[PDB]
Amino acid sequence: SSKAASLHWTGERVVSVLLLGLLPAAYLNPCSAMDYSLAAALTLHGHWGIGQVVTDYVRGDALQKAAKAGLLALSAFTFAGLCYFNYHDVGICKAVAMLWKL
Amino acid sequence: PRIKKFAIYRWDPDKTGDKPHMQTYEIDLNNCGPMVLDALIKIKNEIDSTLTFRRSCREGICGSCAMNINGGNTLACTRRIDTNLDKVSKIYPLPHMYVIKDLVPDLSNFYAQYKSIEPYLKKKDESQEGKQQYLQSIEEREKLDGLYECILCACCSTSCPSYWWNGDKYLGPAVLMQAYRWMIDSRDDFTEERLAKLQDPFSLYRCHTIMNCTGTCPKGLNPGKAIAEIKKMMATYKE
Amino acid sequence: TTAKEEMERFWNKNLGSNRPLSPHITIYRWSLPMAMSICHRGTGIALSAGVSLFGLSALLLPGNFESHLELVKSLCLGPTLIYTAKFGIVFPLMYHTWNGIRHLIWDLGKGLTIPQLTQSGVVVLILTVLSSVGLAAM
Amino acid sequence: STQYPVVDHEFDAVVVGAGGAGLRAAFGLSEAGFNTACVTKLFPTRSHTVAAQGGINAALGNMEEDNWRWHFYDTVKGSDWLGDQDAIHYMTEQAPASVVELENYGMPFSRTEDGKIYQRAFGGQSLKFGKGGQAHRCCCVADRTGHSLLHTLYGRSLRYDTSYFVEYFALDLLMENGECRGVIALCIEDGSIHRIRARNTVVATGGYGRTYFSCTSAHTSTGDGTAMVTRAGLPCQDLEFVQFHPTGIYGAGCLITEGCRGEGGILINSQGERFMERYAPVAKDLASRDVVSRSMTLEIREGRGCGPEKDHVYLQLHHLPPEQLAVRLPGISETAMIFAGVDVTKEPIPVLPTVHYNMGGIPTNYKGQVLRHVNGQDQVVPGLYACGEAACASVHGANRLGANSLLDLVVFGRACALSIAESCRPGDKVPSIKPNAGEESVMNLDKLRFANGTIRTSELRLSMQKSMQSHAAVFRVGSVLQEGCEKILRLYGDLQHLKTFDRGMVWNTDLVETLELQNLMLCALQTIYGAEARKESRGAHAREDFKERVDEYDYSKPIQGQQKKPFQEHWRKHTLSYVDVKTGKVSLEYRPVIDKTLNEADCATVPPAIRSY
Ligand SMILES: *Cc1cc2c(cc1C)nc1c(=O)[nH]c(=O)nc-1n2C[C@H](O)[C@H](O)[C@H](O)COP(=O)(O)OP(=O)(O)OC[C@H]1O[C@@H](n2cnc3c(N)ncnc32)[C@H](O)[C@@H]1O
Ligand code: HEM
Ligand SMILES: CNC(=O)c1ccccc1I
Ligand code: SF4
Ligand code: F3S
Ligand code: FES
Repeated sequence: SSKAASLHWTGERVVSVLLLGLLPAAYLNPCSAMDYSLAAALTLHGHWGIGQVVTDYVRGDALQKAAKAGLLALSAFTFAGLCYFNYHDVGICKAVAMLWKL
Repeated sequence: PRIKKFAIYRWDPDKTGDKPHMQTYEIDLNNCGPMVLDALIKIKNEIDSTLTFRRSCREGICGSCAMNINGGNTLACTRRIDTNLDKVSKIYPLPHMYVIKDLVPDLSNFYAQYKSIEPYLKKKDESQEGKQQYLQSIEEREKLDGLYECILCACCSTSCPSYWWNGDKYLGPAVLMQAYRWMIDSRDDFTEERLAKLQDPFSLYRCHTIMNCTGTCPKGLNPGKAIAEIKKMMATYKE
Repeated sequence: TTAKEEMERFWNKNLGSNRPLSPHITIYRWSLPMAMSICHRGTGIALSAGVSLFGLSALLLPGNFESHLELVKSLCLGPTLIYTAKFGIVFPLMYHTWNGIRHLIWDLGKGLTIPQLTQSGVVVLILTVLSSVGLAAM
Repeated sequence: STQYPVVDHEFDAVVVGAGGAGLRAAFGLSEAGFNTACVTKLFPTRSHTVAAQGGINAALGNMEEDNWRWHFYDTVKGSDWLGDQDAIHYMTEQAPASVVELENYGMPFSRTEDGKIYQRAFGGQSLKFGKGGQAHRCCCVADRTGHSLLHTLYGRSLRYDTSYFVEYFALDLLMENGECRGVIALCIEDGSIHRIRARNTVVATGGYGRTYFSCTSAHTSTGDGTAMVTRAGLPCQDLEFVQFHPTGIYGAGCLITEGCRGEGGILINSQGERFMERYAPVAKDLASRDVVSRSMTLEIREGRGCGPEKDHVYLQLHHLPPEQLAVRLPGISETAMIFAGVDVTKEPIPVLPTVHYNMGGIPTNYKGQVLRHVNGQDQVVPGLYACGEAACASVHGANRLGANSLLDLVVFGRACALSIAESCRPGDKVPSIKPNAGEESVMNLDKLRFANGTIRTSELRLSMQKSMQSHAAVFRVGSVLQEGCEKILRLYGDLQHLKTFDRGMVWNTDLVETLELQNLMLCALQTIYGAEARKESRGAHAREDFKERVDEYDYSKPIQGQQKKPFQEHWRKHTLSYVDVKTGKVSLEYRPVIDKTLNEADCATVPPAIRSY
């Protein structure tokens, strides 16, 4: 008799207001610490976002599980991929900074 | 003399292989009442008696008209004909529904969804009912304004794209509003378990706040406002 | 006859019948509120598609980030043509950000009336255009 | 006939109708553990009681000291002594209980400073037996009392296992040897035919407002149950007694609530006069419905009409504070704007007397049992009940009081259910029906389905609607009634000359409305013939040849020093009406009004007196 659906919803809005917290917080004062938390929020908010589109349009239980798992993989690779970029390359902030200097 | 043309959706179930099409009817607006139903009844009585639709009150309180006039859902009996003769009126059955014949859809699923939320007052102690009038303050009663007035016309649920795609498992605005109507009714004892009933991905949470519902309502009621409000409670209720 | 039994019988009847489905998007009228929710999906979808591409290529493609930027410099840099790709990147991001705030404001219970939708919606659009022309200029 | 599939069903009880009456009777039977079917040609919520506005009378006394016995007096006084006082006792005695039951069901009644049900002033109701001044017992959910009534009733109906036949059109009663065994009905969806047999049958189909050209009632108010009883050979009572509501909008004829008048709304002529003060000085525009409209209709032929055609009258709300219209009368405030384009807060509504309610209907016990007329005496029809507007326990007699039919509904629906529960048990032998039985009703369906006549269904409907509107209006004369009679008879001759178009089984409304025409015609015939036969003016029925109230005595002077009249020399008696379906001839009889109450000690018989407001 859990409250798993409403906790999901409140979690979504949390990270939503948190990502909206980080976008200005990244331009003002960019650092190592900010790059990882941006990767966190970015892929998470993103993952749960696609989750909704999947549940809306992907009809039938057979395809529903596959899309979810397929998305889980695409997200897990996206997060780790950004964290790699953060440790072993320039980082999200400075990468944008360079892109805008062009 | 003023001739207005009407493009109406048609499908006979008893005709072999006759699929859906539009039929045009031409009406003189001088011998016809101002509303869209007045027209449908007029063509029924003078041009074609095969035209099939639901109607009862012609006052806008029964919810029988419930069709898609010129792009949106409303009640025919309460909507006035656009006096612009250069335009052609497009009349459709309510969006994303199985058509029985012409403008009559199968609302039985919708009805069943209303049935599942328990649209009646529930008390913990049922033993004392029928003998005393319950107490509700005038402030408490005003919470039901804009909520109780619903006429179950299904215009809003039938305008909701979430109801289009997931009408099987998504309850829709019409029904969701009524759950809220019973939630904030002071005399109701089952608030917590009425909310617990919505604890899944589809029942309530297919609303992405598209707000088509409130925009289409014939009664000026605000379904989305209630959905919004329902979600708030779902997040904040205890144990 | 419970509510759950009524529904199983509705779907059993209609799918097994030659009844057509009544047209929906093909006929339903375009309103600003609707068109702005559709765009919110697309921006959201497109934006994740970019974050996925950026992260996925950080794992698959050879060389560092600068290496890739020097390849951008090499493809005969357009003057204003660089301000375009910069605007095309930032336009959906800004739109989705502002409208996202609008969604959060609805999630609180505020501004959910037909007049308030037309206003707040129009405000978003103006805010998108201005912060899009603004950011690309930095 | 072998083209139609016949599906046979078995139940303990059938309720034909799903209005307030229908529902309350339908789940009343299920609460009491009967396997119950409810047949309805519309979805329950779409029924007419939805259109109900003003309220439901109960002597709860939340605004002042009240007594149900005072309610009683007013109702029999309203009925112009044609109301059967034993049913009027039962109904008022039961009201405070029956209304509380609805509020406990979850009806969102408007509220008082204390938090009790808000009651409103309504037409023809008084304290202290007519000498204590205006009473306030009209319980209300704003301007939408019936809508809320129906939805909470329907809300409740869902708790029980009642089997509903939604959008099924009942054709005829299943009659075998003067006993009723159920109904044969059409399934509108797949076009099939269903015999639903049961030990008891409740008719709750509501009235027949659609017999007229101008009526506040819905399109589907076609007296379908009334016709079935007519075809059964059983009598109908007081059908000539048709109530005109004073305040129907000049346009689509929709009902503006009498609640307007109680809340302080005033009726005005072309010269600005509050004309009701000239007519009824004491009760004013809050008088009886028969009396108020009578005065209105009269002002018009005198040149005091309000429109460009000088044919309507103004209902004014202009003077009342806007918040009062907002909380009390929002429902009419919208429909006034929708149809008449009026801002009640600024301008007065064009209103007009229009056909509204049918006090006559199906003869009934105070309990609910349908009566036939045998040897001048009352006799119960086995297995048959009737409640609400379709019925005639004659709790309203010659004129109905405001907010009294909604009570009627909920009170007798309930009574029908107890009266069945007390008489028998569920699981009792469901009486078996002939293999052929219902044959004739399908024969009729089929004939109309392939009709190839010269007169379109709607052309013959409009002919009747207009003819009743001009030959059986508020005022009538011998001449005009006679001319109406042989006109409605000519139209019943034309019933076999009609044209239909739709040959399909599925949702053939063409056919369904043609069945409704057959029903409406049988209703009209009895209404107009009984009206021509009644040579007196009582309540709604107003003759200009016989404007005197003709009772067994001259009750306008000291009783009992006087010669009593023979039964067939006065009109203080019920019109029972029959019709031979083959030729449409209306033969008609009479039965006496019940003067004694259920308990003289609790509720004294109110003798006839001078009736004025
Ligand atoms: C017209 C009107 C009447 C009215 C009113 C407002 C309007 C616009 N406001 C009232 C009020 O405020 N207070 C009050 O006391 N009365 C008021 N009235 C009158 C009142 O509403 C009616 O007397 C009463 O509501 C009638 O309801 P009832 O339950 O008796 O019947 P119904 O509501 O009309 O519904 C009839 C049902 O029967 C079914 N039916 C009919 N024929 C068939 C056949 N052929 N086969 C199967 N079913 C049938 C219908 O489907 C319907 O459900
Ligand atoms: C900080 C700025 C942002 C805010 C405030 C924000 C807010 C929101 C909100 C509230 C929703 C839910 C809308 C609904 O109720 O249906 C949403 C949807 C979504 N967001 Fe964001 N968002 C932001 C940025 C982003 C970014 C950068 C991405 C890219 C990864 C993204 C991806 C998505 C996706 C894929 C959806 C699902 C679309 C839908 O369901 O309609 N968002 N956003
Ligand atoms: C076209 N309408 C949709 O399908 C939609 C658009 C945006 C958000 C949610 C949805 I369910
Ligand atoms: S909220 Fe409005 S549109 Fe929705 S069912 Fe109720 S009356 Fe119809
Ligand atoms: S349109 Fe549908 S998704 Fe929403 S707020 Fe109304 S229910
Ligand atoms: S017909 Fe009753 S609402 Fe349109």
